[PDB]
Amino acid sequence: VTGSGKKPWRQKGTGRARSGSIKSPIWRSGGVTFAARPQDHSQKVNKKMYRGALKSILSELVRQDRLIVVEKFSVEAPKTKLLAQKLKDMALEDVLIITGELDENLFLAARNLHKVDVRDATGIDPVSLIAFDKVVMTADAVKQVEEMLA
Amino acid sequence: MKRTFQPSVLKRNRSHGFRARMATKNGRQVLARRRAKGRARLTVSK
Amino acid sequence: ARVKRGVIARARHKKILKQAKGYYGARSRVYRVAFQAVIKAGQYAYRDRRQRKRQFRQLWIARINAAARQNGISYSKFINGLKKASVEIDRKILADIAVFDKVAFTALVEKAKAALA
Amino acid sequence: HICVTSKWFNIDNKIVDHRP
RNA sequence: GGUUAAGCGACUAAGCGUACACGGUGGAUGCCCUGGCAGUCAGAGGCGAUGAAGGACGUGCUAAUCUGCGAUAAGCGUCGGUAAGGUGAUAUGAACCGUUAUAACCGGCGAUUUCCGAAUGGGGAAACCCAGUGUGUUUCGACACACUAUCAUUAACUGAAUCCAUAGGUUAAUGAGGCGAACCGGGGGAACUGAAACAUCUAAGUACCCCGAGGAAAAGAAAUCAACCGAGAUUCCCCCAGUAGCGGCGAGCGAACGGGGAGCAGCCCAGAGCCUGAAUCAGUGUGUGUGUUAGUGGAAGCGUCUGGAAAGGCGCGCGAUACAGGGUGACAGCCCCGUACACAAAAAUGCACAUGCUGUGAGCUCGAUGAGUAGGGCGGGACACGUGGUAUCCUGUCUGAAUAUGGGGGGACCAUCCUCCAAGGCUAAAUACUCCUGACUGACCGAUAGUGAACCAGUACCGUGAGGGAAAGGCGAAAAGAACCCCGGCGAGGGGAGUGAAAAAGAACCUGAAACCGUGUACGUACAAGCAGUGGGAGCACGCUUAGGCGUGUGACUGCGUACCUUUUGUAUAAUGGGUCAGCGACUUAUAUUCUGUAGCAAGGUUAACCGAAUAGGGGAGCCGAAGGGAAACCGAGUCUUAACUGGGCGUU
RNA sequence: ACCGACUAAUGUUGAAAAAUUAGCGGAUGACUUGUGGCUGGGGGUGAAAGGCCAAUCAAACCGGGAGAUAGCUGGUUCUCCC
RNA sequence: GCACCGAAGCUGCGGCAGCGACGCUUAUGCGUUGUUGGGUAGGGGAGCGUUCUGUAAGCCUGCGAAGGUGUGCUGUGAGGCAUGCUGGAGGUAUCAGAAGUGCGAAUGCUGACAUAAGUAACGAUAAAGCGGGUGAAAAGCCCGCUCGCCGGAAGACCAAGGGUUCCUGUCCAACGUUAAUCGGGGCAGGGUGAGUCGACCCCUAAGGCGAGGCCGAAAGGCGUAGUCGAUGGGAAACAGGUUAA
RNA sequence: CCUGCUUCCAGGAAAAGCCUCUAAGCAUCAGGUAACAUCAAAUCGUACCCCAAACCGACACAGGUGGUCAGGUAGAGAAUA
RNA sequence: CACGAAUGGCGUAAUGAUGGCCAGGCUGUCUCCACCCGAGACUCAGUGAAAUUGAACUCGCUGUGAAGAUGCAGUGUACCC
Ligand SMILES: N[C@@H](Cc1c[nH]c2ccccc12)C(=O)O
Ligand SMILES: N[C@@H](Cc1c[nH]c2ccccc12)C(=O)O
Ligand SMILES: [Mg+2]
Ligand SMILES: [Mg+2]
Ligand SMILES: [Mg+2]
Ligand SMILES: [Mg+2]
Ligand SMILES: [Mg+2]
Ligand SMILES: [Mg+2]
Ligand SMILES: [Mg+2]
Ligand SMILES: [Mg+2]
Ligand SMILES: [Mg+2]
Ligand SMILES: [Mg+2]
Ligand SMILES: [Mg+2]
Ligand SMILES: [Mg+2]
Ligand SMILES: [Mg+2]
Ligand SMILES: [Mg+2]
Ligand SMILES: [Mg+2]
Ligand SMILES: [Mg+2]
Ligand SMILES: [Mg+2]
Ligand SMILES: [Mg+2]
Ligand SMILES: [Mg+2]
Ligand SMILES: [Mg+2]
Ligand SMILES: [Mg+2]
Ligand SMILES: [Mg+2]
Ligand SMILES: [Mg+2]
Ligand SMILES: [Mg+2]
Ligand SMILES: [Mg+2]
Ligand SMILES: [Mg+2]
Ligand SMILES: [Mg+2]
Ligand SMILES: [Mg+2]
Ligand SMILES: [Mg+2]
Ligand SMILES: [Mg+2]
Ligand SMILES: [Mg+2]
Ligand SMILES: [Mg+2]
Ligand SMILES: [Mg+2]
Ligand SMILES: [Mg+2]
Ligand SMILES: [Mg+2]
Ligand SMILES: [Mg+2]
Ligand SMILES: [Mg+2]
Ligand SMILES: [Mg+2]
Ligand SMILES: [Mg+2]
Ligand SMILES: [Mg+2]
Ligand SMILES: [Mg+2]
Ligand SMILES: [Mg+2]
Ligand SMILES: [Mg+2]
Ligand SMILES: [Mg+2]
Ligand SMILES: [Mg+2]
Ligand SMILES: [Mg+2]
Ligand SMILES: [Mg+2]
Ligand SMILES: [Mg+2]
Ligand SMILES: [Mg+2]
Ligand SMILES: [Mg+2]
Ligand SMILES: [Mg+2]
Ligand SMILES: [Mg+2]
Ligand SMILES: [Mg+2]
Repeated sequence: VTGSGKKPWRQKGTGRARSGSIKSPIWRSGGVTFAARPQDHSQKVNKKMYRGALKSILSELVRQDRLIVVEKFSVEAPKTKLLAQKLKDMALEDVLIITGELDENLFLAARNLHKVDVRDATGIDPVSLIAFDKVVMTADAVKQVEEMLA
Repeated sequence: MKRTFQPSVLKRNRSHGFRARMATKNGRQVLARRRAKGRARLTVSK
Repeated sequence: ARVKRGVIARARHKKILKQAKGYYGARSRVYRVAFQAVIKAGQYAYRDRRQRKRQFRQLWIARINAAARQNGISYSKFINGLKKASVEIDRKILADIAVFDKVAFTALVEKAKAALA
Repeated sequence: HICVTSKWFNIDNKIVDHRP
């Protein structure tokens, strides 16, 4: 805190409480006993535990058939409205859609649809699998994941 | 009774004025600190 | 995450002052003073829940006694009678009947006297 | 107000030695 | 019924208490955020005698202050960009200026740029006094302007004691000087403290003073490690390991070998001959490309309900490579500004290349190979290493080699072996930092918080001075900021009126708590003694209920009853602390280690840095465990002890 | 006059962080006074009291090391169960 | 010797919780039933609420969010839910997650407000009285007549220091220890005229600075030539008048 | 008048302006002296308080603040009334 | 107990807001206090502080008690301000 380190007033004599530094947490302006610092909240998560979780997650998405796997999935042009329709026809609003190799148009559509995202095979993270109401995934991606998790 | 401040500008300037301040490496550091502090009166002169 | 505090604080405080309603001067105005007043009131109560049962019993026993004497017999003898009056058990409060039904009482006195004969 | 200058002494001063 | 007598007896409230209602005071709470805080990614890393940082005084249609600016003074020119509105803010008004391109506004480059300040013509109490010399006047005096500091280098001219020659002196050309957040190298260098005292030791080469420099600094091309196998400059990261060691063997301090990663780069001088300006580097002009300093275009919403107001609800459409964000009378993809996306530079510039000009050397042959040095003596200092058996490095002091058949090192020291070439230099990257520019982010704060400063704050104020250093945010959607009338002193303040959704939002203005102070009503209170309540409890006022010893308020009378904290063997204590309220105010964070829980896997478990398609995947360098015993060599389900165990110690489940 | 400060009372939340009133000492001297100068912190100055060095002195003040250290005193905030 | 009073002990009725067992019945909970439940330092267990992230482009909310103030209900408690009034724009279940997470004390910090109390006091015991003006109001201002006080000052001119306090109009909220028509207070306007007074200037004392120079780890120290520095030296105007100043 | 005069020891600034002297230097010149005439003298300060209500004392504070002037009656008097 | 000769011995005129003792004068210093004149204190009007303060419905006595009680026991006394 900004101030000098001068003792505010005599130890003894004034009828006053002891007082030592004008920056004392007990005093008003200036203090904070245990001021925080920038800090790192990154946890570890074992390799085998991460994989262990994805499996428990997939193997639950089927069990609620929230995972619908498809041979090929792609939109014909970089236009959101197209994708909006595909989903409409497929009976879907909230979707993860993990594509095999990922293409330009499928990504630019959905960039603006809020409840729908599209990831490549490597981009699969745990919260998302649970996040969306339905995970799509091309049968091509399935084989990728099949191995990634061993 | 006669108290401690007996004003006199000649002495004031000679002892605390700009030029006096300027005449010593530390006197200059005096200004430097006051400038960095952004003080409106570097040294109370005419 | 800095915590405002102080909305919950006056909640705690008013929670106490409300309990102090009625008390004299600072005891009902000034928290620091009220929180004490509120506690000790509690302390007496907890005590005086037990006292209540004492105070009334001796209230009852006091008036049981005059009525007994009124029918010419001390409380001592009179409870001993009813005790000995072929077992038989009956509250000292319920001797309420001493105030509201004096024949019933005298009637109880006789029954007691008989056992003592 | 302007109203803000307190140079409270030292105790005040006179007397006391209170038998030793 | 009268008279008398005895007995018992309400209504009183000067004031006080409790309760409730309505206020005052006061500014908490919540909501708010052009202010802060921490970072990421990029840019920029300097300014300055061409006069800086920072100021003084000026400057307007202008009295003050702020910003801008400098006697060309909120400005001038020019090149672009943009344009229907403009003449900075408090801040109206006046007088103006402009609308299809010389209004304003934005950017590039110019111009002007008083005085003080390194201040540099001399002086000086900063913003002032005074000069020498040059210039300057159809009114050629005195004033105005320019130049004149010092040091360094170079040249020229001059030139003593002293003749030569030097020193000295004048002029001239260049450069320096001062300021500035950190990072960096260097010269100096504390004590508190820790050791439960204190000298050695620690704190610590820290804080601080000083000098210097760069965009980074430093370091760097083995007289290095290794261990007979090999590696191959420096720097940074993870290991090795809190190990080996150091140590009043206290407190503490603490490597290296080797391994995994980031980035990788190597060259000159110690020189002459020939050939000669041939590589290259910097300074510079041009060109080009690419970033920068203004800009351009940029999709799609309506109906109705509530309301002061729609962006809200409900209905039905539409855009989306645009649902980042802000604003608008409440919450807006489609009202506005943007956003995605696609574009743009007249000029000036950062960065790359390409060349021109200057300066510079390339190349081949044959040579050369860093002495007051290495080492030693004395004294200190550095190496994790405190003199220790102490290698190694530095040097204040005195000394002092060999020179390739030579010399350094391999931790006393010697041999052998191995390995390197000191006593000259340069060198990019991985590394550090953020005064400042741009953009973006937050399980960061929200006015006692957050910067000291959300506000004209380093201000007001305090101090001779260094220096210290505050308080203080919110009317409303919009000022529509209350015309007019009345009391009053052509007052203060108030009541009407009017504006508004609201005036109880009226400027002492959102919310408006608490201490604290009043007015009103109910009940109690003037024969009564104490932590002031609690158990009982009539009466009164009020509601009830249909009564029904019921709710609320008060509380005669009455049983019991000495606050809280702390500290103590023990406190009503006449022992501490608190006048009261409100807000704030004290077991945290990081890294190690061990235990419990829990999860994964299991005789295995797990990766660190780093790579990265960046929470994935890669990376097993490494750490823990599966074997113990012994100081150790070593042995091994055993081992140590001893000549040896009937044994014994530690281990084998 | 000017320079001093021996006694007393008053004053002691003063009129005054050191004075008022009545008396008192020196008053051509080691006198007294205006202006300006020099001496700096383990240092100054001192007809010497540890006096004075800006109402501060057995080591001035301001900033820093700095959150010195405190085996001492104080305080340590919501609830329930064993 | 027999009564009886008497405790939070014993018993009775209802209730909670831990540990037991036995029976109903076991991702247990019932019903019994025996038993245990004072407590400082302190150990263990389980929880409330606050701020913030997700869940959440969800949900609540101008038909009224947060906050404030009442009221009812509810839980063992920290609390919760509902709602009237106020308020006028935000709030967030649930399950997870993270802490500036809870105040009565520290002669704690900041602000606000009490108390003593309408008490002390209103700053020299030189002293006032009356008449008349002005004014909303006159003990205090203006004018007048008395009275009293200083007169080596309590008169007059400056330096130092201040820095518009000067003069004139105007106002009385705040400042004035009361009132205030008055002021050294607010606002506005005015006012400082020099060859001769003074500064600048020439001259130097103390002392300061100091090209070169001597000295010093750096910073710097001392000092020559000089150059600065008045408290001293250096040319010259007097009597009178006039301005509200 | 008097920076005099007398006397004493503790022995009482400096420099310039002013006067005079010449050196280098100029010698008809320039300069120097006088009379009269004329021209120049800038700039900055100048209000007010100043033993105090305007300065140092936090105050309209019984304190502190250097220089200058000094009438009548009594009196030695700047005492005192 | 326990001076002593330059951390000087013994004397000493004069000087001293120096210490001790005595006397004349003098008196309100005292016996022993009375009266008076002025400034406060008191009343009215105006302005308007302070320290302290856990909370107060804040009596006496004898006793108890962390051992010296307005607050505990007992008791006496007491209309409110
Ligand atoms: N009376 C003083 C005590 C004291 C005696 N001498 C002093 C000197 C200075 C200050 C105070 C004192 C007080 O109240 O505490
Ligand atoms: N102690 C003595 C004298 C005294 C008064 N004040 C003092 C301050 C410090 C020392 C002593 C004193 C007394 O009180 O009567
Ligand atoms: Mg300090
Ligand atoms: Mg802070
Ligand atoms: Mg990983
Ligand atoms: Mg009982
Ligand atoms: Mg009355
Ligand atoms: Mg009342
Ligand atoms: Mg100059
Ligand atoms: Mg100069
Ligand atoms: Mg120690
Ligand atoms: Mg080899
Ligand atoms: Mg545009
Ligand atoms: Mg658009
Ligand atoms: Mg060599
Ligand atoms: Mg180098
Ligand atoms: Mg602040
Ligand atoms: Mg607030
Ligand atoms: Mg309001
Ligand atoms: Mg009565
Ligand atoms: Mg009483
Ligand atoms: Mg009694
Ligand atoms: Mg004790
Ligand atoms: Mg104890
Ligand atoms: Mg007790
Ligand atoms: Mg007491
Ligand atoms: Mg006490
Ligand atoms: Mg005399
Ligand atoms: Mg002093
Ligand atoms: Mg401390
Ligand atoms: Mg330290
Ligand atoms: Mg208990
Ligand atoms: Mg909230
Ligand atoms: Mg509190
Ligand atoms: Mg407590
Ligand atoms: Mg106090
Ligand atoms: Mg009183
Ligand atoms: Mg009185
Ligand atoms: Mg009085
Ligand atoms: Mg003024
Ligand atoms: Mg005037
Ligand atoms: Mg007044
Ligand atoms: Mg005035
Ligand atoms: Mg001179
Ligand atoms: Mg020099
Ligand atoms: Mg010198
Ligand atoms: Mg002079
Ligand atoms: Mg004058
Ligand atoms: Mg006055
Ligand atoms: Mg005065
Ligand atoms: Mg006199
Ligand atoms: Mg001696
Ligand atoms: Mg004497
Ligand atoms: Mg009065
Ligand atoms: Mg007593």
